[PDB]
Amino acid sequence: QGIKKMEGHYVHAGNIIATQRHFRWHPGAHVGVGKNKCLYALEEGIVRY
Amino acid sequence: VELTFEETERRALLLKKWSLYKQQERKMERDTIRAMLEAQQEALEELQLESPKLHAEAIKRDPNLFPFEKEGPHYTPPIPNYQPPEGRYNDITKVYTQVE
Amino acid sequence: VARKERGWRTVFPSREFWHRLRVIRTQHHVEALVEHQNGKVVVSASTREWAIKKHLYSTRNVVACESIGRVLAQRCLEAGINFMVYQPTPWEAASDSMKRLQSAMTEGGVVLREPQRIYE
Amino acid sequence: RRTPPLGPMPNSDIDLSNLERLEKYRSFDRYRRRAEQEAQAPHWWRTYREYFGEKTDPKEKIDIGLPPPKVSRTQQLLERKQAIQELRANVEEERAARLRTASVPLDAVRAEWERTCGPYHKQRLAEYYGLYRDLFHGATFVPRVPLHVAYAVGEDDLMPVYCGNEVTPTEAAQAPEVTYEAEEGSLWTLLLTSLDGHLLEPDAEYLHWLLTNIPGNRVAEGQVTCPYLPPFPARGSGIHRLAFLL
Amino acid sequence: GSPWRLLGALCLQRPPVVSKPLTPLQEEMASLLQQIEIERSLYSDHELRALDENQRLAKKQDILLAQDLEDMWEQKFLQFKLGARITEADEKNDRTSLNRKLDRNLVLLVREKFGDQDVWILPQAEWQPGETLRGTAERTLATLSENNMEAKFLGNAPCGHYTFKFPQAMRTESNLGAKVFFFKALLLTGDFSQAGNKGHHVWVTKDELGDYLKPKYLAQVRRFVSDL
Amino acid sequence: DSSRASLTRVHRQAYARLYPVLLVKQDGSTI
Amino acid sequence: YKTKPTHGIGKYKHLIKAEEPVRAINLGTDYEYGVLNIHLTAYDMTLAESYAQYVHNLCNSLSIKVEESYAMPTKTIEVLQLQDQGSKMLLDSVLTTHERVVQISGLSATFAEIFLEIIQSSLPEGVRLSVKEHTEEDFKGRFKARPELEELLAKLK
RNA sequence: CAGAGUGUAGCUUAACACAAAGCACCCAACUUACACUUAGGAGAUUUCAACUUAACUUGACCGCUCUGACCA
Ligand SMILES: [K+]
Repeated sequence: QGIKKMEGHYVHAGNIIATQRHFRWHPGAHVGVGKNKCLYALEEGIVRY
Repeated sequence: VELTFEETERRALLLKKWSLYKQQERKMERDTIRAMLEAQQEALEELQLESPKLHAEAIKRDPNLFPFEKEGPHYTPPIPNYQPPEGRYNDITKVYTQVE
Repeated sequence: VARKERGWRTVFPSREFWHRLRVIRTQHHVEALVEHQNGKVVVSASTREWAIKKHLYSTRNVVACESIGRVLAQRCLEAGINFMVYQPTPWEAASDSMKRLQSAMTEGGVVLREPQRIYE
Repeated sequence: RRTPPLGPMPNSDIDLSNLERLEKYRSFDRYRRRAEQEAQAPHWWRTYREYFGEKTDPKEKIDIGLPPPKVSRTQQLLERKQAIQELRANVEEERAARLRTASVPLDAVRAEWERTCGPYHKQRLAEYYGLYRDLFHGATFVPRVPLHVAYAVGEDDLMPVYCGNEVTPTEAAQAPEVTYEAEEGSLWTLLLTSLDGHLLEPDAEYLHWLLTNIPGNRVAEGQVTCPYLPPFPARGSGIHRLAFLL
Repeated sequence: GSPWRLLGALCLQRPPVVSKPLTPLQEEMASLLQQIEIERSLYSDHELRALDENQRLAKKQDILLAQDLEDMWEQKFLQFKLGARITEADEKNDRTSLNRKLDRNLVLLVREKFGDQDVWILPQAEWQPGETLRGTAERTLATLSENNMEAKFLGNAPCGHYTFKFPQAMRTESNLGAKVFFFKALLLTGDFSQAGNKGHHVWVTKDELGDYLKPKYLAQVRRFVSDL
Repeated sequence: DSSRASLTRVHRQAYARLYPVLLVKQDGSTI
Repeated sequence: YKTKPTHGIGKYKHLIKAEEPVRAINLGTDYEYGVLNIHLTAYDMTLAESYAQYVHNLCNSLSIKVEESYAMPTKTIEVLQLQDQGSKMLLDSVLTTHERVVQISGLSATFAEIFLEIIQSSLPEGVRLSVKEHTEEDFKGRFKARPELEELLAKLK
């Protein structure tokens, strides 16, 4: 588990940004969250923290 | 019984004058406390300048103070020569006891 | 077809909207705002302005809230705003002052839900 | 390895010693109100406003409009307080406001609104629609003079043009009726432009109407520099915005 | 030593004996609360007893009725005469007696003679080494003439201070003036004897407290003397 | 003032009506 | 991130009281009384509940910690009167004594002189005030009497 | 008594004007009570002038505060 896409990386819609067992990172703009607190990209673009 | 329009009108208008009357009771009580506290703190300062030995005794607590008992006023004062009837006081307070 | 700012599922309020109705009621006044997701304010209606204050007995009562919706709905139609979301709290939504502000906005022609975005 | 903060941290002011003698929030709306204040403040760390916020220039946008009116605040405030006392003295307004049956006249609210704070609202609205950015390259102005435009549809109806309301090209096939308060001896100039209608150049605009050297309020007497041409938004091109400038 | 004399003053109070009268607004509200308390209450055993009898009497073994029993109670009440909230000292206006003005709080005032001049002040005693400032106030009661009163002192800190200067006659580098510190107390029980009453002392409400005291001495006493 | 917190009503949903009376004490006083 | 300057920006548990699972009684310093019990006993149940509610709100306005506000068991008292020209005591009335308590901690020595004079002034008619220091005896007076433990204790003796 | 200082309802470095704001506060209902919430309530620029905008600047007029005079 952990970050799959770091700051500045380009992602496509659906790409998983981070996996976690507890909420270490929270979903912001155009970032979804699944059952298991998995953060995924809702749009194509650049990742920012 | 249903309440007449004039009745509710009077009650509602009475609770609007009662919210402002209690606002002045609290204002006087708030100011009175301030006066008391401002006079006490200012007297202690003048006492420190005169003799810091007495100021160290005044700021100390008074163990004789508590327990502090006080009964509330009456509606009519005691009569000088009044003899009550004869009787007896019997407690019937249910005693509760814990088993198990 | 414009994308909404989806996300923010672990916080409050949401951002998945184009326009938002935000109600601010203080100890003395009541204010309703229509603002865009970017923060800009489009139209507003407050009891601080003489126009509305000269006709109200109390600026902080239910009537004031009901009258702020009748004035805001009329201003949202002129601006072109016909849909917007409202994000209240459980105690705000159950209040009789917010129930009358919504009814006043709908009777004015404003819909308190935005249409779904078209992706395809 | 540790790096020292570049500035004051969020909750440093708080005193942890007397943590049991500090006023708490006790409510979710009181924390939320403080959380919105600190969210709209500048910070040295990365923020959502940095990456998504609409970038602006530090050079304050210049004002090219008319000067404001001069009003006596003291004489204004005195008259307003007196009117509220009369309105509040009447027991029929108190009873209606307590029974929740009172209502304000929407027609009088809008006439006084147009006089006091309507210009500033219309300005805020034009900035949202992007008119100052496109027309004047960022320069702003307050519309002190209410401009009342209305299209004649039929023989009894009217379609008022406000600030962003939808109007069809069928209703706007003939020139509208334009009225505005002006003194005698003054000269004006009206104008209608399509900001988004252009088919070839993005930045450019189409001129739909230009009336010059208008005496007072009489629009017909003004010279017709460019005849009226109805809007012609292409199909599948979206929604356009036409502006009347006075 | 210092050029300021230390004096331990005392502010003895007789708290209310009776409840204060209700104001016109409190009356309108108290009648409503008892009216609201009835409209939202269940029938009492005395109301169900009367209703049942009304039906049984209407149809046709209870010897005593409800309305009949109420009359007995009222008779005994009209026979009992209550104590007077307004005493003879309120009509005679004897400001030396505790019994007067039962509803309001009273403050003690004793007249002392300084420089061949009579002045009203609060009981006070000069401080002595080997004694707390409050201990000086506890002593004042003992110095009072033919007094049998038990006072309850509230804390050790003073509730007020007054400073004055000798009017350039007794002024000296050794003695410039005085500094009195007041301590509040409550009069649990007791009163003076009947030997000397009038010229000695009076018990005065805070409103009528100015007549006796001086302007400057009054302003400092009206700060810790409440009239709640 | 004694009237600060004296004006009240029974704050119960269900309760039997209560009547006001004078409780004469062993010294003549009343409440 | 630990190496970054914005490390620790999410720390929140140093702002919260340590709540990590009866009560040890606080004993006052020379300058401040530790704990106090304000007892409000009255024959009327509305006057005790209202004066207690006044003291609780007054203490808050004055920034005084109210540890606990509770009630004590009611005491019912049958009042018998000597029958007219006789010797048998006949039931006259039934009086109930109602008591309310307001537990406060953190009262300064100097300020108690003031706080006490305020409450005793606003004391209603028929209501009695008693301010005592808290003791385990009081806390054990609110619990039911265990008689099984008293028989077993006697056997040990 | 003069001497200086001081000036929005309780606080505020709220007040560009579009406007006297925000919080604190009071009653009732919910709550053992408190708190939360809902529904209601009361409110201020010391007063006059100054070419006007003047709560803001300049003057006094007003009260407050402080240091002595005064003082038992
Ligand atoms: K175009």
